Amino acid sequence: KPQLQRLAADADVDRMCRLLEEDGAFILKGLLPFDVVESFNRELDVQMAIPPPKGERLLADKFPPHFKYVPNVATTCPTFRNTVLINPVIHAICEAYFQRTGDYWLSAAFLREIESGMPAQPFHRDDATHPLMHYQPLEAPPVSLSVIFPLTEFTEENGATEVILGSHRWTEVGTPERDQAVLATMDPGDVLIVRQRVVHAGGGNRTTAGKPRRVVLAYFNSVQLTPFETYRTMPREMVESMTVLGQRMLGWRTMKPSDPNIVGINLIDDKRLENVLQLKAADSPALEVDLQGD
Amino acid sequence: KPQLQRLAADADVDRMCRLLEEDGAFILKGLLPFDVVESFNRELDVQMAIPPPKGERLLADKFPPHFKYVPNVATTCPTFRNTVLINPVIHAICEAYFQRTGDYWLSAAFLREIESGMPAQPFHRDDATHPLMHYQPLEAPPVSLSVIFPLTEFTEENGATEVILGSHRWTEVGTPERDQAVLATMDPGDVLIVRQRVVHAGGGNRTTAGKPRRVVLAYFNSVQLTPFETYRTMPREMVESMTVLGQRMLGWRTMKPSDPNIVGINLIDDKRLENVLQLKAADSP
Ligand SMILES: O=C(O)CCC(=O)C(=O)O
Ligand SMILES: [Cl-]
Ligand SMILES: [Co+2]
Ligand SMILES: [Co+2]
Ligand SMILES: [Fe+2]
Repeated sequence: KPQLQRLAADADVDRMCRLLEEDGAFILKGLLPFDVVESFNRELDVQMAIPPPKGERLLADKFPPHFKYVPNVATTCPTFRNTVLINPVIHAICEAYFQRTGDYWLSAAFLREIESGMPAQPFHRDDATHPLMHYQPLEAPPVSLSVIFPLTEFTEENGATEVILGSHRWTEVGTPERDQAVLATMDPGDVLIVRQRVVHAGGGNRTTAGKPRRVVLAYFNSVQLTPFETYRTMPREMVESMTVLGQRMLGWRTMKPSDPNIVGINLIDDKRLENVLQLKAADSPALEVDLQGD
Repeated sequence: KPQLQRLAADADVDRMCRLLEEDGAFILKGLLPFDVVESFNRELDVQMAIPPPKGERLLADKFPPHFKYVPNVATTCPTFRNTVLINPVIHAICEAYFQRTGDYWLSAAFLREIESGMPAQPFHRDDATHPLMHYQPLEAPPVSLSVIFPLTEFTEENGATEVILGSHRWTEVGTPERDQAVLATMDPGDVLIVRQRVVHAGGGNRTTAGKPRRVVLAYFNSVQLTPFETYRTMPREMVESMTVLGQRMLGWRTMKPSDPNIVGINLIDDKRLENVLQLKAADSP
């Protein structure tokens, strides 16, 4: 079977965009160096070690207590917020992918851990958080991109993501056979990029030695789509320590859907949100050198 | 020609919903009493009295200077924020209309004032703010509702909204004639309700001398769609003074698109936004 293509970080962006259109998915090999990955895993370990709260938890309360989940990792994991989330290759791909849609931002990024002995997910499309996506025709400009970070090894045995190449062109998911899919076997620091409507499934984890498979799932959506996670409660000091791009990803700035929206979105007082908030950013001084950068 | 149906404010919501699916629009007679209209007009006069600003204006700068415009009137006009925005008839309609898509909220509510001698808009559908709406099939759950508040009288001369009934079923706008439309002639306190995909046009204002025509346009959208105006800079005191319904409309609470979304949207820390913020509300201890 034709396999997922693995591309280095300096690969051609037009090529990556065409892989998304033809295959529906590809892998960035070794995008994140091992020390970034392990610093991220460490930050994630701290979050998972927090004791269970007494209050309501919207997703977690629907699952048994062994459910392993860290929501909105950008607020508790500085490595994701300051390094992974603003990676320039990821954003080069997003800008090409979202060219017909306009601006994009982060809808969600969260950890899942899949224990030994777990079965494989059913094949599905990622059209449930924003159900209107189910009715978008294939020809419409895409409004969502799934970006998948393996934080342990993904192998055939521990449940590497199953992707059915070309399936974004299918009318319905139906009930595909597992052998129609190819495996996104990867090393931590690789990244899997999956186009909207592509049929896929988590592979579960069929190892028996008790080693979980860890994954962070990020959804970059058209700014027309409401973020699943709202980063509005971040403290100002944390927000201002981010770059402009990171503030844009986390909903703190006015954004621009494609024409025929000629104005923008996420604004107030007919002004940009960042101006009403007088928001500073870490790389403002580099983006405005001679004071005439408009 | 069939005209826009005028309904008493206490008409049956099943009748309103049927008019939206057959005609695509209808008028509510005297929904807002005179004191509400007058209170609202007072508050909008204070905003109109603000001098032209010294900086960028994202919307207004795209248009000629005879553009009169007050953005996000919920943050400056208490009568809209705590009375009009939470009108139980509007919301009865919204709940019925959005039943297939789930929760809705306020994408924008703003004032426009149309001067004498202004030409009509071309016929259009309101699918420009969220361009993805252009590609949704007719049969898909609607994600947007237009709610139009005349704040002066709407007459044939001063540019009452032109609405083409049943045109939500057209595959495209085409090149329709003005006589295919009917006029939303109204008195202050009435409300015009327009379904997604309905071809319509602002009438401009072809009076020759007279007070400008004044209208507040409110867009209620599925909570799946990012609000055009963000109300997140409202003071905590102002937010907590509102009802739960008001806070939900202005984006301060976790909301719920229809299944298969089984968790919600606009949340954080796997908790409701209002619980993370410890938000009080007027009608909620
Ligand atoms: O990565 C996996 O194992 C499943 C990923 C997935 O289902 C998704 O990104 O929607
Ligand atoms: Cl703060
Ligand atoms: Co999925
Ligand atoms: Co319009
Ligand atoms: Fe004619």
